[PDB]
Amino acid sequence: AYDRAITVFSPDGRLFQVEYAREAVKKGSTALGMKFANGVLLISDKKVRSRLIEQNSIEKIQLIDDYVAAVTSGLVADARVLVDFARISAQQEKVTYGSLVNIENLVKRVADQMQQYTQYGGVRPYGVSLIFAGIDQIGPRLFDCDPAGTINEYKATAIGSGKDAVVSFLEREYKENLPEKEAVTLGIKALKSSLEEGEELKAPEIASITVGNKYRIYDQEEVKKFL
Amino acid sequence: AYDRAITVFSPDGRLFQVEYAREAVKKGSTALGMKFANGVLLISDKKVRSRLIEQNSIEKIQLIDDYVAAVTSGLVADARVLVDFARISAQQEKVTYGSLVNIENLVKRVADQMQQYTQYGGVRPYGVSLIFAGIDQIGPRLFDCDPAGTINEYKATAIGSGKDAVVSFLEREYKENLPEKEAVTLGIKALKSSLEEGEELKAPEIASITVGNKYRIYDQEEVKKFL
Amino acid sequence: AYDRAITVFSPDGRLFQVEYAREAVKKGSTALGMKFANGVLLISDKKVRSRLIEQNSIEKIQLIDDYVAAVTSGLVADARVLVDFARISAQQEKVTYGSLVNIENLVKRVADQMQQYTQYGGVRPYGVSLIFAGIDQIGPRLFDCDPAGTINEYKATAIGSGKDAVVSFLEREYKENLPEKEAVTLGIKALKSSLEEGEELKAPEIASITVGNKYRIYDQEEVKKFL
Amino acid sequence: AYDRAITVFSPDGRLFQVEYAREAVKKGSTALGMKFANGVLLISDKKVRSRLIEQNSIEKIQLIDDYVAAVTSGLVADARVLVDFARISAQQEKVTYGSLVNIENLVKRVADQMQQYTQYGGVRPYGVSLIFAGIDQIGPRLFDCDPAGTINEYKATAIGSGKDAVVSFLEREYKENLPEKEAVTLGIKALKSSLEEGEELKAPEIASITVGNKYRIYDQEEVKKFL
Amino acid sequence: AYDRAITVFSPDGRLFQVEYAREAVKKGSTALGMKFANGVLLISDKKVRSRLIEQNSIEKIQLIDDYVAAVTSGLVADARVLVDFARISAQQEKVTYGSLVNIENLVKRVADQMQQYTQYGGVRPYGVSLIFAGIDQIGPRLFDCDPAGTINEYKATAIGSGKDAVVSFLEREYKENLPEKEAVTLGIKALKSSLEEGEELKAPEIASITVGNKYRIYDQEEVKKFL
Amino acid sequence: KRAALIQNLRDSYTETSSFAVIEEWAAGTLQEIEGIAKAAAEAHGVIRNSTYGRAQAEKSPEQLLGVLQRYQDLCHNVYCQAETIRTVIAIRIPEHKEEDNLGVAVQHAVLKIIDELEIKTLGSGEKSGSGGAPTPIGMYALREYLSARSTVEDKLLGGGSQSPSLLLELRQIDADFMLKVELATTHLSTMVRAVINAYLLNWKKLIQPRTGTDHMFS
Amino acid sequence: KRAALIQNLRDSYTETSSFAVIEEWAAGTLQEIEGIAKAAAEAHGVIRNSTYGRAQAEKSPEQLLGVLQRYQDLCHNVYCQAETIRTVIAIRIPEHKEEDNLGVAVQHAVLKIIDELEIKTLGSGEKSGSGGAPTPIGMYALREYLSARSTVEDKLLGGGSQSPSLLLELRQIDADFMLKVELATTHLSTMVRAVINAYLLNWKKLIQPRTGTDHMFS
Amino acid sequence: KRAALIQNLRDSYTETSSFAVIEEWAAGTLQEIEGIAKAAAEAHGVIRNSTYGRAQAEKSPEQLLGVLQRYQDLCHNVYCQAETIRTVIAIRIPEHKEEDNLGVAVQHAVLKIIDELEIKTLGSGEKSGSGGAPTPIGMYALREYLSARSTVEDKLLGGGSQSPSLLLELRQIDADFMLKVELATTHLSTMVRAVINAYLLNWKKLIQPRTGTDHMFS
Amino acid sequence: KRAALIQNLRDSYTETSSFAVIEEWAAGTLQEIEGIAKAAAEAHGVIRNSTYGRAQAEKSPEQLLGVLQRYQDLCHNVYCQAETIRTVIAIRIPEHKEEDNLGVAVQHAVLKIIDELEIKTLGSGEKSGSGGAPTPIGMYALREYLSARSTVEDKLLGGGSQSPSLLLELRQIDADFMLKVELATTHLSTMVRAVINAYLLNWKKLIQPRTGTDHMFS
Repeated sequence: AYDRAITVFSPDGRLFQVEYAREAVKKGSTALGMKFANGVLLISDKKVRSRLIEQNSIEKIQLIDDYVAAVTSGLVADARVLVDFARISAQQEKVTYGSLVNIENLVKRVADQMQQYTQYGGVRPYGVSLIFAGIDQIGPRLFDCDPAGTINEYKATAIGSGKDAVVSFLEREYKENLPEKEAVTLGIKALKSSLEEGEELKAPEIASITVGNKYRIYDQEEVKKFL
Repeated sequence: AYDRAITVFSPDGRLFQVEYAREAVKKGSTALGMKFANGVLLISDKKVRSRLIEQNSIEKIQLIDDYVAAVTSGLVADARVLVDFARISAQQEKVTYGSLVNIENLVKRVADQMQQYTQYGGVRPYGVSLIFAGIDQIGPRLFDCDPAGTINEYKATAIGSGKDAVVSFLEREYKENLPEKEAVTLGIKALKSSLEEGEELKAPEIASITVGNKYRIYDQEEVKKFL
Repeated sequence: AYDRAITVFSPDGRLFQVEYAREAVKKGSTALGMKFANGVLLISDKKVRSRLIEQNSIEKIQLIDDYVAAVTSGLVADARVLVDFARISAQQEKVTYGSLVNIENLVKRVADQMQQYTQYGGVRPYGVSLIFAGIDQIGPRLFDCDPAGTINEYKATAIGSGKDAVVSFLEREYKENLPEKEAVTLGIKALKSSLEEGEELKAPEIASITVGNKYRIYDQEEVKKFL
Repeated sequence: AYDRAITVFSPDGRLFQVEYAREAVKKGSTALGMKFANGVLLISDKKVRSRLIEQNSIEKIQLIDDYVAAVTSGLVADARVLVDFARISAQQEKVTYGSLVNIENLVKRVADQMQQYTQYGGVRPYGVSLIFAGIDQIGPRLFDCDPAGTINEYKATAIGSGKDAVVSFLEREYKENLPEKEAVTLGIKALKSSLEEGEELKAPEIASITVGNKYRIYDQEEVKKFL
Repeated sequence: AYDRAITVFSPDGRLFQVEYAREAVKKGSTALGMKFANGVLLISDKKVRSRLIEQNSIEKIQLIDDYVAAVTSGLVADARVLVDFARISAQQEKVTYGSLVNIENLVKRVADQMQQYTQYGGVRPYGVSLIFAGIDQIGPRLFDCDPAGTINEYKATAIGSGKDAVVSFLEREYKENLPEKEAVTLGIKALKSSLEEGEELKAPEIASITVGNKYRIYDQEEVKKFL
Repeated sequence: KRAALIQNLRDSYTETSSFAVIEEWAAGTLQEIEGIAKAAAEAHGVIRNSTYGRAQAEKSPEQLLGVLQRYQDLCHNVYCQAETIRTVIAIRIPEHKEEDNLGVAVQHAVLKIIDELEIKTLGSGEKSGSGGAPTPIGMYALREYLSARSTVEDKLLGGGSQSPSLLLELRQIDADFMLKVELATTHLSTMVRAVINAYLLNWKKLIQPRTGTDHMFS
Repeated sequence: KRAALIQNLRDSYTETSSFAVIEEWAAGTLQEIEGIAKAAAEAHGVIRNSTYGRAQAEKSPEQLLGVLQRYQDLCHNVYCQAETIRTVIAIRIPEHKEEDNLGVAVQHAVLKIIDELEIKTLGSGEKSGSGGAPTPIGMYALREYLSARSTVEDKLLGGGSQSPSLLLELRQIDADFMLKVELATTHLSTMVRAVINAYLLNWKKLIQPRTGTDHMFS
Repeated sequence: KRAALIQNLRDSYTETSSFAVIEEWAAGTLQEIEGIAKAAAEAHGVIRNSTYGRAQAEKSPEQLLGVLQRYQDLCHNVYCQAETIRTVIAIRIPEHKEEDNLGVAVQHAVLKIIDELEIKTLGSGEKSGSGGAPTPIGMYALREYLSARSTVEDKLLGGGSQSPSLLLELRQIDADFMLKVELATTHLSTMVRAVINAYLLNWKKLIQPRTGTDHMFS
Repeated sequence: KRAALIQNLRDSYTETSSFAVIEEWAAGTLQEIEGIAKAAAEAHGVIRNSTYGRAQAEKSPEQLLGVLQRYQDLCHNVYCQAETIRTVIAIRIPEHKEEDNLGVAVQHAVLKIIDELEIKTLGSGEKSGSGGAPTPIGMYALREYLSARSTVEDKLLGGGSQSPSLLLELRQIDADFMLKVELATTHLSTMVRAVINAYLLNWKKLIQPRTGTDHMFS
């Protein structure tokens, strides 16, 4: 009915095509991000499809530069095209202005690219949500972006399948300005609260930055110390 | 029938696709604007989705420049694309003419951008209404703009879900040339008259401008003094 | 329903058109690739349609240069257009940068070409999967790419009809850093484990490279020594 | 269903539109080609629609230059457009490189032209198969090309209605490196094995080349000597 | 079904839209052309719709230059656009090469124009067949061209409604190298053999050329001498 | 051999058989229907001016038996000749394809109204359908007459019944079945002329449903 | 093993069984139908020139019993051979897909008219459908004859009834069921020739509904 | 726990139960149907060469009772095993979505012809539908035999009736219900082979109607 | 207040009532159906090896009355619990819109097969539809037994009738209604397992047919 084209509003004024692209997000792995004292971190679960897969390869935390990073959920091909568009857009802003002063406009350029395909006929939306995390001259920023293009800046969030559960746990347990170790411990407990018990958390990815430093990926052993 | 394309009139000559885009406006938060003695103000409710949201972030009152401001309702991604188009258009008029003499043509350029997509196939309309408020060389101006592109200049209005109620209370209570404190008090009472009682008004956004001055966002405490 | 256009998401956020293009891959011949000690190899079955066919002609292992090679499965016309696009893209990177330092972006350019046609209306996807194998300045790389555009780097894989068998046998039997003769013997045993017994393996193609060397196609007798 | 557009895969990953264009090939006259000792030949049946038709006119063997030739089957208007595109492409390669060193890329350019219309919406495929035969610097080449764009190089083949029969007889009777008279005798016997007996073979066209020579059409009497 | 778009093959690989355009040809007036000794002629019937029509006006034989002429059948508006395209194409070949050496490529340019519209979506075919007749440096040429774009060179033919009858009589009665008077007498008898008796042949148009001469329209009295 | 079998079928019932049937329908059959209608009108005029007693339940009127038997023989000839046309059409339904169904749709459109002539008009079945019997009387008019007459004659003869409306129902059964012959002959004339028109307009596609040269294929 | 079971089914009823059935229908069956029609016409000519009394309700005419029993055996043979063709087609309906249904549509189109031959023409069911019985008489003609005859014979014999229209209804039942044999043999000839035509045109897709090489897949 | 309940259902009736039913149908059931058909043919040959008097209305032939009871037990076994296949399919109809309905359409297509085997062929209902009963005889053949026989035996015994066509209708009821057993066994063979074919071609989608990895989702 | 009324309805029949019904069906009801089937099989084995005279028309067998009354109580419990599930679903059909009808289509798809369980399987209506009664026996099996038995007992007792096929029809009515209990319990098992499967797969959309945040609207 009002259903099979991106350019058709419903009689209540909804785009069901966009919300179906939002339903595409819920099939991905759970990732979270949170602000802490002078910094911000990202944590991400992974589907380990088999034992023949490379571990040290396609990773759910992706760097956008040395001062913006991002995680994705949804269609992985769309998500990779998005992360590469974000990298090219960040480098264009660096050529134009010498530096990236606000992460928010990098998020805005990615989100306007996503909004542009919820409007013109002959394209489909992007079935991906993203979380951006980094340091800019305002401070630590943390965003999400969705198939509609809606931008939200948070203290903490998740995306993916277990998103609600993780959000609910943070809806009881998150405090500002934690030290980095306590913040990661809270994040790992949050990610465990989204699993269905019996099923146990294999080694996730964690990235973090503090103000005045560069990027920092936890290797697997440092992650094992919190499991 | 006459129903699923933007380029098709009804037998009564209606565009149901446009009015369906107008139904998207009614699911947004209520905002209002009103003129007072040498000035104009905007007040806006907010959905506070959770306690994990940032307060000091994406805000329903957006500045278009140091002499034009705007509130939106409807599809939030479309609304952000619209506010950014309005900002770029205002800065283009400032390049061309050195100043913004009439807010009305900024509103007209935004509304022609909105009207252009109620006509051409393969695009959908913008499911957003906007209220513009500011000072120009004519005086205090106050507008709304809708998914059809229709422009209206008012003394006072609302947009959003409680719009009718907020209009009807102003249809009993609005007077010209109030002092600013009385005008904001009338606006807060108007916004309270749209709620369903039991439900209480959490801290809303209020902006205001007077002739010869720039903008002035109330911080939260100055808002608390009127609740 | 949600079914006959590339630009339409399902209510679960799936593109059935893309997964139908993925069903085209399963009708092709089985090919595999695996990393070994300082090197990487490709093995491929062939349909021998008749005895009137040329043997020494259109071959399932194709060179992309002297330092990237590839196998395909699916629609053979699309696959040949893809291998030629990969060759032109490799030569463009060699003009721009003097050398190919990472195979991954050659794979990324091919995969972005494949992703671009899962999005725009009026085109169909490419019903082909590819495996890329080679040496770059990081080491031996081994990839697959699919009609969606999804890139994965592996130790070992298959594509084609017997893929699920050949993966599963490798899911029991693959070890890192084998000598080359043992790795090819493991691959031939893997390819035999996908046949339906009674049916026997005629002469397959095998290519391989070690670090610091160029390309090396086995002729048919050197293949016969392992059958 | 999955049936009336070129840009729609089936749930098994098939393009029925392309295979219907392949069904268009089977309504044409049978033609064959085969390699022999230092050379290659083409033989083609003809529908003689009436006695008022010109014999010495539109012919099923067409020259692409003095060192590539071709036969077609299918829609005759598409086939003429294809042979003219092949001639223009051959002359472009001769301008660029001074000579045609491999026939295979002339076939590849024609086949990429044919593949391009199995993909973009708003065009139909070409309902023609072609056989190319000639001498290049590799040796005698012999190809076929089909509505999908699939290229195959052969010792011997047919296209057209009796194709299967002409293949099967060659699947019993073809030998490499025959002298030219024996190769043509085998071809005429192959073409007779596709007729339905009672019906007799009127005068067919035969072309051939040996290495180091140019092109050579049999006139009708030299053909009569083999009937 | 496979029926209402030019870009859709049938399951048997037919374009019904093209053959439907070929059915438009059968509603036109019968015209014929034939070669004779050192020359070629055209004869054409006409619908005389009323007595108020101008005789000496829009005529079924049209000159393409002083050394190519043509008759049409089918949709008359399409036919006039075709004859004007043929005239412009002949004059372009005369600008480029100084003369028209082969009529066949003028016919090929017209037929490629007609074939181009049996392929791209959003256009219909040309519902017209044409016969070209003239002298070039090869000799007397005589062609027909159809909505598919198929070109045939003949000794003699018809187009139009009575085409089959006029072919069948020529299938009994045509001989090469007749003198011009006998050839026109045979043509008039052929055109009379397509009428349904009782209905009688009013004054038709006849054009003719011999080698080394220019064009020659029979006036009406010289035509009356053969009725 | 298969083409030999198809050729034996199509040489058995050519187009000339069906066209001879159409010549018989245009010339003699409509005059026969009009004559049966006039005999029915005369018999109904005889019945209308009559007053019945017990003695009319003691014998069956042979005039009405002659009219009904004549109409029965008419409907038999019409059904057999309509089946001849139906067979001539039906043995030329070509290879079933999902295309090229202009002439096939012509053949089904003619077979549908020949079915309407046989089923809905002649009433030549065991039971009528859920649409009913829109014909006023069927193929087996005379058995309906004798059955519905025999029930009332059994009620009148038996001491016999004393209801006068039963005696008037006797006269009314006689008049009503002649009236049914009138209405059924009129509707049968309409259906026969419709079938003649459809055949004489569509026989070129009825015989050759799929023509067409592969001009484009060589 | 599953393919062994499918192979045993398809080797049980090959194409040659159905084509032998088509050879039997083209050669002998239509001549048998015409002979039954001529016997029915001769019996109806005997009945038409007869006047019945009480004594014709005392015995059943064995000529009509022979005609009806002959037609019953005919319809039995036709139904069993039609079921043979139906089984040959039905054991080759391929894997159910939402595509590639040209030959599957051919198979359903042939099975639909074989269903029309069995159900609507032979009348081989317990009860007729809501569309009715468009055949004039069914598979069980002779039981209908004996039942509808026995009711009238019970009414005539009993003191017997005095209605003369009952006595004429006796003659009319005899004539009408011979008439039903005539009409049913004509319609059965039409249906049999239609089935022969459809099989001999469509058997290539009836046996192989899905062919086609994966030329493009390697 | 809900998944425990679904697992108990699907472990109750696995695929091996239905495939064992298909093995029983391919091996023994068709031979049993052919044996019942031969017994019916022999009994009908006994009835065809017989002339009945009053004494045949005094006893019921136990041969026909044995044939009908054997066919009744056959149809009971076929209906119960068809319901076993129907349950094996029906407890795997997945979550109802407006997409991904290839295997769901396969399951409904197989359940439709199993419904045709049960309803239209075995006649296992109280009343037949508006399409009628296209089976020649139903699940309850022997009750139909005894009822339609007992009415005629009551009319013959009573002074008994003097209609000879009633006495011939006795013989005709006997012959016709053996004929119904012949026709019904033939059509049941056709339906059983059709169900065996459809199951052995489609069981992979009957058991797993929705497969498919979220390759693209991570 | 309107939302108070809707809340009172939805708090009356929560999801736990229907899921308790599903627990009762998976655990006890199927075992009860199997027990009724075994009692029917034992009673049918008793009837099969018996020869009846006049004395069996003088008393009604209380074993068959017990089996039929047990099956009647079973069908009553199944119908009431199916109506409980139907009410739990039907009081959550949301506001009727021309959109967002995924869960609404799930609810109608589950209510359709609960209607099939009630109507087509339990036979709980006054009259069966035009599709017939595809159940072998209905809700009111025991009244059908007593009526069809009482007609034959009236014909046998009366001087009683002398038809032996009437006496065998007595035995056949007894055996056939036990056979109907067997077939109806089998089909009821199939329908109950289908309903259990559909509920346990679709209950999340049955309870909440329309979810979804206005994320985009603020």
